[PDB]
Amino acid sequence: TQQPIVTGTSVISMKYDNGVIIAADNLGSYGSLLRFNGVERLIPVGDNTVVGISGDISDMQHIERLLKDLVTENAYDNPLADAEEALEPSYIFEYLATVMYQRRSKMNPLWNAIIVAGVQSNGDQFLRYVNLLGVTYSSPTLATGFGAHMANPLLRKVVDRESDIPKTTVQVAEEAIVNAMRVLYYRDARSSRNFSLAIIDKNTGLTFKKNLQVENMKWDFAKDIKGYG
Amino acid sequence: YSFSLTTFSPSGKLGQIDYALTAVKQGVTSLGIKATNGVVIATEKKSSSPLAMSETLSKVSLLTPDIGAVYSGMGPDYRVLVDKSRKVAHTSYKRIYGEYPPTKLLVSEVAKIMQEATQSGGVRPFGVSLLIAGHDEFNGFSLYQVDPSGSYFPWKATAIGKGSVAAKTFLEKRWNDELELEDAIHIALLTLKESVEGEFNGDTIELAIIGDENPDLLGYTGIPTDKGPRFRKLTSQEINDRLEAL
Amino acid sequence: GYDRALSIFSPDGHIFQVEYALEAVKRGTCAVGVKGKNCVVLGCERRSTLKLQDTRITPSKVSKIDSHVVLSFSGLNADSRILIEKARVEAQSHRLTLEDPVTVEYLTRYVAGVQQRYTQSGGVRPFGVSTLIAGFDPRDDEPKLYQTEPSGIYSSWSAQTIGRNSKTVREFLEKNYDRKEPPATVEECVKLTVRSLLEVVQTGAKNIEITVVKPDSDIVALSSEEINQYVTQIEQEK
Amino acid sequence: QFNPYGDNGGTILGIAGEDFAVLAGDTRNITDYSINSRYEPKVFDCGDNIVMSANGFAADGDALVKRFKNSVKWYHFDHNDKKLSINSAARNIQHLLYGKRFFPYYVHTIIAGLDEDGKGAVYSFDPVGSYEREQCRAGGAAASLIMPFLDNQVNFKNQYEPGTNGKVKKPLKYLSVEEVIKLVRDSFTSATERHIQVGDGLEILIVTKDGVRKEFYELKRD
Amino acid sequence: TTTLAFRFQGGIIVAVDSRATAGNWVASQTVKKVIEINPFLLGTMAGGAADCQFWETWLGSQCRLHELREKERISVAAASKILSNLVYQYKGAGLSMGTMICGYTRKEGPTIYYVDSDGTRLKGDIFCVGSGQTFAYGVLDSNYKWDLSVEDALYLGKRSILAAAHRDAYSGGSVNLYHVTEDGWIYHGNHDVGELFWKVKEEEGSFNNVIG
Amino acid sequence: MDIILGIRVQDSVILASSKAVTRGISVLKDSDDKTRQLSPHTLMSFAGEAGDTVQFAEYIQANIQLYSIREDYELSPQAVSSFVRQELAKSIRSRRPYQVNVLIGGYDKKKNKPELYQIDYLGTKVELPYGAHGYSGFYTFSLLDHHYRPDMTTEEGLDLLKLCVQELEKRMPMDFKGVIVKIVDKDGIRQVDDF
Amino acid sequence: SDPSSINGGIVVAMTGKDCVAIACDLRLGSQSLGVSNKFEKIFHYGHVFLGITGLATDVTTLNEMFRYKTNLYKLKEERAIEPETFTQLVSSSLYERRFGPYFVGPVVAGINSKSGKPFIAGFDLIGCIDEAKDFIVSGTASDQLFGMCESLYEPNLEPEDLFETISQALLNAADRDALSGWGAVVYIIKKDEVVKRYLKMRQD
Amino acid sequence: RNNYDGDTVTFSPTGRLFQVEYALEAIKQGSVTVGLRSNTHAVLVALKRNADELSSYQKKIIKCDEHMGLSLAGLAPDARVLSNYLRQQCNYSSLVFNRKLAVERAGHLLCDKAQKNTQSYGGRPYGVGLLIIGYDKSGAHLLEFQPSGNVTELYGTAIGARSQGAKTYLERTLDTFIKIDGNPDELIKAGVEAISQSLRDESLTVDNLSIAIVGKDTPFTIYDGEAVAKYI
Amino acid sequence: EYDRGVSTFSPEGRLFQVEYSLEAIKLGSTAIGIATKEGVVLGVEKRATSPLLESDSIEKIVEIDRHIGCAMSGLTADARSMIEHARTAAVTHNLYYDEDINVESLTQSVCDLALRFGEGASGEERLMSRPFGVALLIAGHDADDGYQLFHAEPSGTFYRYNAKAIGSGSEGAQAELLNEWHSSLTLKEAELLVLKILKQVMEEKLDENNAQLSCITKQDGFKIYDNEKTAELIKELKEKEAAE
Repeated sequence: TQQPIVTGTSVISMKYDNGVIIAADNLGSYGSLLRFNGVERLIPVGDNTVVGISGDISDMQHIERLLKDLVTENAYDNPLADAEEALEPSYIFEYLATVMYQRRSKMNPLWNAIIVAGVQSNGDQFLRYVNLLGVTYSSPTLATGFGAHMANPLLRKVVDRESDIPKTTVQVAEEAIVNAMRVLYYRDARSSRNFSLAIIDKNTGLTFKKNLQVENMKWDFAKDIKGYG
Repeated sequence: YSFSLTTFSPSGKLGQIDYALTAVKQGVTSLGIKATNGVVIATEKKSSSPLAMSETLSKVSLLTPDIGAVYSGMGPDYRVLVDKSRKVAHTSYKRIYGEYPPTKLLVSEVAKIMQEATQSGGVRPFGVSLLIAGHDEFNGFSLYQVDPSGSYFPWKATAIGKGSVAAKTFLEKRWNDELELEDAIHIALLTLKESVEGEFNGDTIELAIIGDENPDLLGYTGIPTDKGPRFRKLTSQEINDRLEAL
Repeated sequence: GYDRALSIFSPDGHIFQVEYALEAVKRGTCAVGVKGKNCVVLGCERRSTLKLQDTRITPSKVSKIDSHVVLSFSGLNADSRILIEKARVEAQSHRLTLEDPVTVEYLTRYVAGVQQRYTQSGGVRPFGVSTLIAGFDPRDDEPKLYQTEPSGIYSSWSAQTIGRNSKTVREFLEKNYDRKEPPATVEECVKLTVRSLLEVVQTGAKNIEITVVKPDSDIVALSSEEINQYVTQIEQEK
Repeated sequence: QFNPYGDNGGTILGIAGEDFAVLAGDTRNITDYSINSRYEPKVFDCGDNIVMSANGFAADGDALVKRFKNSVKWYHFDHNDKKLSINSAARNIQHLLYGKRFFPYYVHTIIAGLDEDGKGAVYSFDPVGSYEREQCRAGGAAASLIMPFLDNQVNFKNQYEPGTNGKVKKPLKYLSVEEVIKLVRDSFTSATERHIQVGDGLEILIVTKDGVRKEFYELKRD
Repeated sequence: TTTLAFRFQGGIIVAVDSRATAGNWVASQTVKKVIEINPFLLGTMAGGAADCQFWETWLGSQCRLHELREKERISVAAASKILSNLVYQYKGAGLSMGTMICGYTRKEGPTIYYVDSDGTRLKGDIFCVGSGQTFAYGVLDSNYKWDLSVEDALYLGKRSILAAAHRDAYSGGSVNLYHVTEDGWIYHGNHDVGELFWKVKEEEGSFNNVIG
Repeated sequence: MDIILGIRVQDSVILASSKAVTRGISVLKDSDDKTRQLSPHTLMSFAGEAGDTVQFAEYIQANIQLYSIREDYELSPQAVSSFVRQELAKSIRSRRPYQVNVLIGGYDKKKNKPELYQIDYLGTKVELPYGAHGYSGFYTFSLLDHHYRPDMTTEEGLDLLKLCVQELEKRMPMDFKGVIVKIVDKDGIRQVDDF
Repeated sequence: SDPSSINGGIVVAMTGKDCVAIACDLRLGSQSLGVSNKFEKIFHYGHVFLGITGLATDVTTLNEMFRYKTNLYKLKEERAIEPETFTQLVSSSLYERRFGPYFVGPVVAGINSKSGKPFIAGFDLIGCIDEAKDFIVSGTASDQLFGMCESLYEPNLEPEDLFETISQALLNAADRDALSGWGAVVYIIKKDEVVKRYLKMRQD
Repeated sequence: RNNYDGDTVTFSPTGRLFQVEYALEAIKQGSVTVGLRSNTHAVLVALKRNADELSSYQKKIIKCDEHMGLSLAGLAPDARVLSNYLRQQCNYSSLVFNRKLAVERAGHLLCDKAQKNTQSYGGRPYGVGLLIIGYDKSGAHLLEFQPSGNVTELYGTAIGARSQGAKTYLERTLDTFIKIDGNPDELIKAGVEAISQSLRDESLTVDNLSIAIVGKDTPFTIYDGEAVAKYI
Repeated sequence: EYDRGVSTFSPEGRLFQVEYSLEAIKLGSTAIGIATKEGVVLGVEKRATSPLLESDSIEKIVEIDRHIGCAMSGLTADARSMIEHARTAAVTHNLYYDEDINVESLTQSVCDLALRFGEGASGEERLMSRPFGVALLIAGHDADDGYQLFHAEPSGTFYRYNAKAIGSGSEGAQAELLNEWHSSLTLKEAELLVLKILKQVMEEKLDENNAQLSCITKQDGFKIYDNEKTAELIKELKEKEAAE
């Protein structure tokens, strides 16, 4: 049974009408020591899916090597497998879902919480969750670790349910996720000012935005106080 | 009949055993003479080219410090089987008995490796008949022949290989019930010079003894309570000495 | 024909290895079984090879597998010897499972079972032994007689003979025997066995051996004297 | 070390009628004090008039359903389109639960369906192996809340006619399929008010012999 | 949980309850805790529910199989010790059992064998197991006789469960009554405890300390 | 089980076995044996933990019986005892250990001499004229020296054994509710009815 | 008690001039219950004697195991094993099962028929050569014996003086050992013959 | 000569394996089956055999899965292994990737299965050829399987007894059935025509025809009996 | 060559070795089964090589369930393994679904053990080293297809039938079944029909020691008849043909 050594923080996710925005921090803590910076935690898989991985960096690598090898496997045989038999976020999820159970039944799990986000090639959003317990669920807003209780209420204002999805567009989605990173920088011990953010859209395709910096700082309430004891 | 290890013949016996015996006879001539304080073991070397190093052939290989060997038969079979023999000797009889094994016991293990290579069809037995001479503190100096038929016999003087038949009568005639090691060493060279001439010389005939304890070869000192190697390999220069006084 | 090997079938549909296995059974001593109503008698020829042969320690041709089932054999004596021991480990094991002694019907299947198994496979030859298994059930008192053959086929017979000129005893048996009334007295049934065995020995009263199984785990081996009296009755009447 | 187990909430209920049977469940999903999901059907079609809901531990639940669907197809192949009855399924689920008993599953399973007298049937399972025929049994966190309320409106247990005071008592009556649904809607709503792992939305699948239909009803998100 | 079986001159009565708890709340009241192995044998679920359910249906399969093989009838001794040898293999893995195999053959009579998950096999005539086992024992022993009416044996098999419901906390539900005759078992219906309580209460003038 | 004794006299061996079978807080049966014949003149009693006792007794029974058939001649008690010791001492290093302790009495018909061999659970063969395990041996060993003589008739051994039952009864909480007394002699193995 | 020596027993080996002795108590115990008065600790194979102390089940098991190992040797070489050689044989049997190991303390005693020289050895749980020829003691009275023996020990006593010296050491020690106190058997071993002499001593 | 059969592990001097060709023979001796397809359906129509007129024919279409299916031609014990193997893979795809198996990836797995018997001493290359259809995400496909293990995509093919007559039908009418899409009846009807022609000394019976179909909105369905009596 | 192989094909595309196994099936005794809409009646011929042979304690109709029976011919040796496997399959089905096994499905399991011939071939791990010299007539009743008769062939796979004969007399028996069968039969008719055809293809005399009927009638279960029942039907037959 594997015990956490090097770990990441959290992933935050929402849906809008034509895509998903998955974004996650970049940290590699070993306990309190922020050991590693620049641990890139979004990994593109195929061309219409970004898989965000939190939990162990130990286990992140193994999963990285697996999903790269997923595209290698898909690409063996088939003269068309990029518009006819490509990977879609439904496929990618179910692979990892099956290993997580398998390793749990060996009593030796792969310690990660993973969120698989993407657009299908039928034009239907897929954002579904898996973790080390093997627990799986889908919800219009997903978030992991600290960010599950912490940074998910904001996003749940924007998209609460299925019926609020055609009325949220890309710009609104984008402001929510950045707005959520500001809470996580402030008010979670494990956090990073850098964070990687990928916009998956069905109509524009894959867009990667690298090292977006937390902003709209407030701190002018720390000069208000003088503290007390 | 003759021609599986599996098939028995009308008068019996396996033929593969007989054919493996044939192989030995195509070999080189090795011979042993038991004296009352030793056993001398001798054989020759050949290699075709004279550009060959002769001191690289293994044919006089100590299994243990107490017990030397020679062969006649297949060269390849020797190295492998010497290797195997040693390995078994420590497992069954140096981790248990606490010292390097008896001359009688070790000869039985060697026969048992052969025997396994007869039972399993499609697997030929070893091309070699060895002579294995040694010393122990119970049965004294001893000499054996262990055949590729997986049976071993004790002997007073014996020879094996191509030149065996010529050597054995020399051995009958020249053996006496009481000999010294030094009269045995000279009788050994004399007989072996029948096997070949035109090429016999002290650097191409390999001859060794299992004689008296030598602390010279022990390599650690200030322990009187153990004995040193019985085995001694004589160098090329010694073999020339003995060949001049003959 | 297709005796080069066991697994290959045969245009003629007869596996040759089994057929030759039968032929081997005729080598060994004659054994005869005759059921009564309250008895089964299991007799066998005990052929004496030399006069130096012990009666001190030398094996009888009849072997008890368990304490109420009896077994004779005809065939390759070498082969019979492991067949009888294998029969026995299971037999005893039957009690380990159930806490019931060995039923004769379960036992014939098992003996046919080890044999069937050897035939099915290719990397073993069949047993060259046909056996007669006689006995009664533990639960009940009706006499039961079974046969196994090399093939792995088992039967029940009222009375049956195997090994050493089996044919001639078989015919003898038909004529003497009655299926309407099997003999209901242990002695008269024994006597029928002795008459059969007489034939194959030609002359002997020290080479006829009789064993009897009776219900409730009675198995007895008959005295050499006791058999000679029965021979005495049979020679006088003839 | 590691707890391969957990609890992820929900509450489910099975009713056997006499021409229908329902299996209901809320669409809340919890992990401890987080609300994961506002809508995620816990009640899944398996075809052949079998609805199956395995609730407790969400990891064990969703793999137990998955394995069942593979088994259903293999029955079609080796029996050339034979129907799988509800008791035949009920025994099949025995060996799926008992098949790791040394590392067991960790879900309370209820299947609801139709028997071969053509009346409601529910068999609900003990989480490690074993089943019994039920008429009302509820699984999950608020099973306590929902179950005895239905053993008074459906079962008529410890109830007795007016003014008679036990002399004689009131018989069961035949039911409409709608009326059964209102009883399920009330029970769930009361369990949202009195409990923290119920609400969000309520899925009730009704098994009739016209097929497996779905009827979904909004429920309280607080 | 309260199970029992008792032997008489007429056959075997088996009688069980139907209440089982998880926590301090009742999962089911409709539990069947006699499992019908085959027409000739009956055995009881008691101890842990899951193990008993799984391994008694297995044992009837084995029984069906042996009857096909031998062209016979299963023995009570044969069935019972097939279960004990199985449970022994699995022991040390949370395995729990309380089952009594009840069977009436012509070749051995009615017989009852207790089996545990430790592989314990006990011949006897009287058995009661459970956690209400003590309460029902009270009832069982003092009214037991060998010479006994069928009618009054069926009366005893109701009375063991009835007392036991009131005093034990985990026993109740309903009474299930069964009679194993030489020709197989015959069911004598299900009787709810409550309705049974008032009748008996009147009949012997017992349970006058139980009022509420 | 809850009482187990052995006393060896002039021409017989006497073994006592518990009737009671205590399982949790209820005695499920008050009249069951805890002894099985190995052979017609070799008798093994057993005691220890429940469930171990029953499968072990039967397994050993199968083996000694199988040897007896093989050689068509019965093994001597001396042989039998060393067989039963060997299984226990192997088990103590195996996956599943037993807690079955045995006394094996036999009227040796080759040395024409009664022999009692006590064997404990861990696996110790000792020849001894007394024998008992549990906390029954902790009363009756002391008692046995005085009232024993160098020999006595089987009748006097019976009365001597009854005296140890009386000692146990008084001073030990465990119920056994009488004993089965089986004698092992030269003419078979028999049951004597005793209180 | 301790798990490797609940059932007790004591063995003591000494060297004299061209003689050994070995002696042991005959009490078997099981906790606090004294079980049998006759039950020897020491066993022999050919002309080598061995006592094996410890948990009583393993003394009995190795008695049998060593007999199997010795006799395979004897028949094959056509000659007796010697007590020099026999030392390293105990050492390997004990070490084979280092994990789940034999709980014994065996002590050899013996005199070569090729030197005429006393050889004694001790081994632990998983075996060691303890090749002192001072005197070697093992058992539950291990502590007690090392001192009692030391006090008396003069090297090179005559055989019959050696019988006085080891019997006395053993008897004092035994009274004050909880898990042995009954009986004694003393072996006085010589090249020519081996005399076995039981003591008469107190029971507890 | 012909002493280079007797082993499936020996190449002949010419570089054939006689053993695989002799597997091709076994096919011809069994029943004929025809494959053909469009772009909205794939359809298989197969001649079923009986052994006597108390016998009720033999099924030669096995449903693989609800979007796949195959016919057999040649030995029936060889057929059972492959249709079972093929199903493992389809179930695997559903369990591990939640994905319908692709016909092309199926075929190369089948190829592999075959080459396993070809290299090995022991065993035989399978004595059956299968015509495999499916409809996946890339629409309808039809493969032709052989004992060598070669899978080849084709718009239409036939294997088995006297199959040249059906292949002749197919050639002539190749383009007519490709262009028809949306009408399930027409592809059904066209396959009927081909297999009539294949026959020599026989006539069509209501229990000879077996029809197997998969499409865009057609589940796998196996027609026999009075279901092939609309389209007799 | 092709026939002394075991996985060696002939130039016609027949596995000759496996072909040869069909003549094993025939050597044994005739059994003729006839399916009807009331039940399946299975008859046999049992050979007596001696009066001393107990022909009535040996059978070749066997019980597999309580509504599945099997007739066999060939090696009773191979019939022991084939019947034992099939019994296991019925019981394990009963274990898994608590439901009747279909006639056909029991047949699929009997044909799975049959597939195995090999020592290198793939599909399932080959452990059985030759073909089986034994066939089955498989009889049962599921209620969703009715009474059915299937024939297991160890060299092929499961064939549906209204009637089959297997054994020595198979070839001539089959003609008579082509001639006389009907869908208008009752089981009473059907029983005297098995017997009327059987005798003509018999070389032993038609008597009860050399005969034995059983039925699968769902109501009555698998029922092996009496010798007294079989003797009755011989008389009724004799009465019929005199009239005729």
